[PDB]
Amino acid sequence: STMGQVGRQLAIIGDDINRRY
Amino acid sequence: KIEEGKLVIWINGDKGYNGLAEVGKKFEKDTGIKVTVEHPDKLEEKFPQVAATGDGPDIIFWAHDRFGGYAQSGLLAEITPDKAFQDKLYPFTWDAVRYNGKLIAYPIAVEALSLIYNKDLLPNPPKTWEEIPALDKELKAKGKSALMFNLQEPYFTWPLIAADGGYAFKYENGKYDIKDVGVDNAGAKAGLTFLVDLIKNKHMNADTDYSIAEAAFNKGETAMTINGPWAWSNIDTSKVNYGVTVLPTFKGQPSKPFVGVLSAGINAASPNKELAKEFLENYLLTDEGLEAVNKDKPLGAVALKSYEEELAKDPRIAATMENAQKGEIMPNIPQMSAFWYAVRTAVINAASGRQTVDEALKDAQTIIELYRQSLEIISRYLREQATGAADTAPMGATSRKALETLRRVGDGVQRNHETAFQGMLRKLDIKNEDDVKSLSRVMIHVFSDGVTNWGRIVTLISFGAFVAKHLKTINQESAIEPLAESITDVLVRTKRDWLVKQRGWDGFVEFF
Amino acid sequence: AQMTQSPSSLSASVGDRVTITCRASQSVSSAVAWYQQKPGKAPKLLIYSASSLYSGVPSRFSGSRSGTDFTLTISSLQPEDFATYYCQQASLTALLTFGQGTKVEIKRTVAAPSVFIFPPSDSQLKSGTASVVCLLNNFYPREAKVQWKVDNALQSGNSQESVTEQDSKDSTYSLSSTLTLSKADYEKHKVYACEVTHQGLSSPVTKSFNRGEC
Amino acid sequence: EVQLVESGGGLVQPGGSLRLSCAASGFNLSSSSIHWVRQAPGKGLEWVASIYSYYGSTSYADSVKGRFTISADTSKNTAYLQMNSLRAEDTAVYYCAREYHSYWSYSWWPRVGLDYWGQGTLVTVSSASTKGPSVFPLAPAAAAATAALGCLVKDYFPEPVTVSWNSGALTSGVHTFPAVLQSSGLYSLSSVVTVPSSSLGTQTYICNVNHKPSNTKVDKKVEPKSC
Ligand SMILES: OC[C@H]1O[C@H](O[C@H]2[C@H](O)[C@@H](O)[C@@H](O)O[C@@H]2CO)[C@H](O)[C@@H](O)[C@@H]1O
Repeated sequence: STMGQVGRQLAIIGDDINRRY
Repeated sequence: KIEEGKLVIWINGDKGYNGLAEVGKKFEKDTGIKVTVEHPDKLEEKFPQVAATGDGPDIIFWAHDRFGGYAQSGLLAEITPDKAFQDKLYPFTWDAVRYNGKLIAYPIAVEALSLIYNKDLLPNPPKTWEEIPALDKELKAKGKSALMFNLQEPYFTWPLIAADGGYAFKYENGKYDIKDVGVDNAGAKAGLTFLVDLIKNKHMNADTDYSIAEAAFNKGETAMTINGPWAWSNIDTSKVNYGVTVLPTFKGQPSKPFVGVLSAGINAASPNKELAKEFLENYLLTDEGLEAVNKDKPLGAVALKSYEEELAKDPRIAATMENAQKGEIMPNIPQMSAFWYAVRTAVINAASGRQTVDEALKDAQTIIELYRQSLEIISRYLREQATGAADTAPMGATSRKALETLRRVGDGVQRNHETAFQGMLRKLDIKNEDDVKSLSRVMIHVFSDGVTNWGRIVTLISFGAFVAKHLKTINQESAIEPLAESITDVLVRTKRDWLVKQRGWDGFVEFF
Repeated sequence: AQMTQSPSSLSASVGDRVTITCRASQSVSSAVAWYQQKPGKAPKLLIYSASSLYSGVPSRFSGSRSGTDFTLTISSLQPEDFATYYCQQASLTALLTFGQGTKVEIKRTVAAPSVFIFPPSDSQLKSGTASVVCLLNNFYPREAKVQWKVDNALQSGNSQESVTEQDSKDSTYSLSSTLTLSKADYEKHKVYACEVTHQGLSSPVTKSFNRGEC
Repeated sequence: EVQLVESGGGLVQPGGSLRLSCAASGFNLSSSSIHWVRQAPGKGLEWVASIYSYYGSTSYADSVKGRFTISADTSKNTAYLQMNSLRAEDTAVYYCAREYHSYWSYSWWPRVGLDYWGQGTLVTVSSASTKGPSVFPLAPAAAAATAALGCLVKDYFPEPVTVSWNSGALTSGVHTFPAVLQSSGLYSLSSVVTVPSSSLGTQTYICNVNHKPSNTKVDKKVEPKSC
C-alpha cells in the first residue's frame, strides 16, 4: 500500500534529519 | 456514536453478566427501553478508546482501580446521587470511588482474594506460604498438586508481593508521591522471589492462567488456589467440597491483597446519562438487583449496607474481606492503570524465568516513572501547540527540560517540513474522532521499519502537535485528549526497552 | 453492631492460658482489636486487626480468630497482665463498638471473709439519716452475696456496695455494703443483720446488731 | 513522641452545654482519624464520636447522635467535642484517642486500633453544689483478736476526698472503700482500719478527712462504744 510507503518515507526523513542533527 | 434511547453496559467476562442481563430485562420491562449487556475482551482497555471517540456503552463496570483515570481524562461523567443515596452505601466504598473530591462512579461491591483449598485433599490449609513446598511434595506423591492459581494477572500474585513489604504509591501528608513506588523494595523482592522459587521447584507452572487453574481445581486436581468471589460459583457446580480462608502468612507477615471495589461509571459521551443513573440507583444497586447478580456469580462483599446481613450468613465473604482487612484499598489515581501493566510484565518476566526477580521488579518500577513522565510531557505540549497558550500548571526538573527541548526541536522540524505534514494530514482524511483513534495504525507503522532513533519519535511528536492544531481548526478539540494517550501506550508498549535504555526522557533531552 | 465479651471475669495465676472470647453479631467486619486497661490508666492497645499484635507488646499475647469469634490468648500469664481487657470492632461502616470488658485477677488459696457490722453512729442519727454498713474483709474470690435481714424480714432494695480490689501482699478483696434508711424506720426496727454467702463460708455467715442494748 | 491531652472537662448542669478540647503533639491532627471515647466511673469503654474520613466525614453513637458535634482545627491541631443538652449519664472520663495506619490512602482503610490515648478528663454533669463532707464514726463494739475502727464520709461533693489515719502515720490495715454516688448526687467515701482489739483504749486512732475543693479539714476521734 502507498501508506506503507509514506511510513517508509517518515522513517527516511527522520533518519536524515537525525544525521544532520 | 452511542444510540439514544437504549442502554448499553460493559461487564467483565468473569462476572455475573447473566445477572446483569436479568436486571436489564427487568429495566426494559418497567421503563420500556432496551437494555444490552456485553463482556468485551479486556473491556477495561476497550472502554477508554471507544468512549474517546464518542461511542461505547452507556455504562462501564469495573473495579474502582482505574475509574480515576477515566474521570481525569473525562470519559466518565460525574454522578449526582442525593445525600439519601450517598448514605445507602458504605462510606469507605464512596471514599474509594470518589476522585478529586467528586463521585465518578457507583460502587457495586468490595471484593478481595482468598485462599480456597479442597477440604478432601487437604484437611488443614497451610497457615504460611513456607509450607507450600512440603505439602506440594506430599501431594506430588499421590499425583495431585498443592497450589495452582492465576500467575498471568498481577492482581492474583500481588497479595504475596505485598505481604512482607511493597507498596504501589507512597502516601505522604494527604497525597501520593507518584515518584515513590514500592514495587522494588525488599518486601516485593522477597515475595516474588518466593513465588519464582515455587515455580522452579515444579510446584507451579508459569503458563497457568485463570481458566486453567479454575478447571483444574474444579476437577479436583489441585488442593489449593487463590481467587476472588466471582470464581466460587464455578467451584460450587463442580461438587468439590471446598473451604476458603485467609491467604497464608508470608515471613510471619500477612499477605495484603489490593482490595477492589467493583463500581459502575456512566459514560461522558452518553446522551443517556439519566437513563444510566436510573438503571444503577433505582434498579441495580438494590437488594434484589444485587442479589440476582450475586446468585449468578458472587460479587463478594456487597457495598449496600442493607444486604450485608444476608452477606453475613456466608463464611466465604468473612474470609474474603478478612484478607481485605489485612490489605488496603486500591488507589484510584490514574497512574494505577499503568502501574498494573508494569507489575503484570514483571510477574510474567520472572515467572517464565526470562528476567531475574530484581530485574523484573526494577523494570516494573521504571514503568511507573516512564509512563506518567511521558504522558505528562505529551500533555501541556499537544494542548499548548493546539491552543497556542502555554499551560501554567506545575510540571519536575526533568519534566521542564523535556518540555522546553520538545518545544524548540518540534517547532523547528514543523517549520522545516510544513508541506509534508500538511499533505499527509490530507492523505489521512482525519475528520472525526474515529480517525484519530485509528491513528494508532500509523503509530505502529512509524516504528515498524526495524530501526529506532530519537529523530523518529521527535518528528512523530511534531506531527502529533500539527494534528492537534488542525483538530482545533476542524474543532475536534476533544480529539487532542486520546491522541496524546495513543502515543504514550505505543511508547510504553513497544519502546519501553529503548526508553529505559536511554535513561528515559533524560537521554531524550541530552540528545536534543 | 454488637460484640459480646466472655468470660465476665476469670481467675488466673502466673503462667496460664485463660483465653478470652469475643463474638460479633450480624457483623462480619474482621477489624477487631484488644486493649488492656489497668486501674485508673489510659487503655493500652494490645492487638489489632484481630490477629496482629501492636508493636511494643510482649509476644505472650495472641489474637487468634475462629471465624465469627475473635479470641485473645496469653501464653504464660504474668503479674503485670492482671488488668481489664476490652475488645472493640471498627465495622466496615463508620462505627466503633467496644466490648463489655473482662477482668483478670490473681489466683490464690480461697480465704473466707471476716464480717463486721457497724450500725449508725449517734451523730448521724441526730443528723437525720441512718447508714448501717456491713464489712467483709480479706476474702476470695470476688463473688460474695451480701444481704440485709431486718426483724426477720429481708431488705435488699435500698442497699449499695463498694468493693476494695486486690489487696497488697495478700490478693484478697474487701466489701462494704451500705443500707441507708430514714431515722424513724431505723428506730422502729430492732434487730439488723448482714448475711454473707461466699466460697470460703461453707454456710451463710450472719453478723447482727440490736437497737438500744449493749 | 505522640502526646495528646484534652481539657475542658468540668461541672455542667443537666441539659447544659460544654466543649472538650483535645490538643495533640507529635503528629498532625488532620492526618489521622480521631475518636472521642468515654468511660463512665466503674464501667467499660464507650465510643462517643469519630472523625474517620479523609474528607472530614463524622460519625456518632446513637446516644450522642447530633447532640454531640466533633470538629477539627488544623491550624491549632486541637480537636473539639462540642456537647449540647448534656444529661447526667453523659458524665464520664473522656479520652481523645488517635488512630493511624501508615498505609492509608485518600480512603482510610483498614480500621486499626486506637494506638494512642489521652490522660482523660472527667466531666461531671449534676445539679449538686460543692460542699464539705459529713463524717460519722464507726467504733467497733471488741471483735475477736482484731477489730475494725472506721469513719464514714457521707454527702460530699465533688471528688476527691482523701482520708488518712494518725496524720498518715497509720498505714497498716487501712482500707478506703471508694465513694459511691448516692441518689442525691453526693458521694460517700468510707474508711476502715483493722487493729488488735487489746489496743482499744491504749492507742488513740483518729482520721483526717480532707476535702480540697471545699477547703475542709475534719479531724475526728473514734473510740469504742460502751458496748
Ligand atoms: O491483573 C491486573 C488487573 O488487576 C485488577 O483486576 C481484577 C479485578 O480487580 C477483579 O475484580 C477481577 O475482575 O479480576 C481482575 C484481574 O483479572 C485491576 O483492577 C485491573 O485494573 C488490572 O488490570
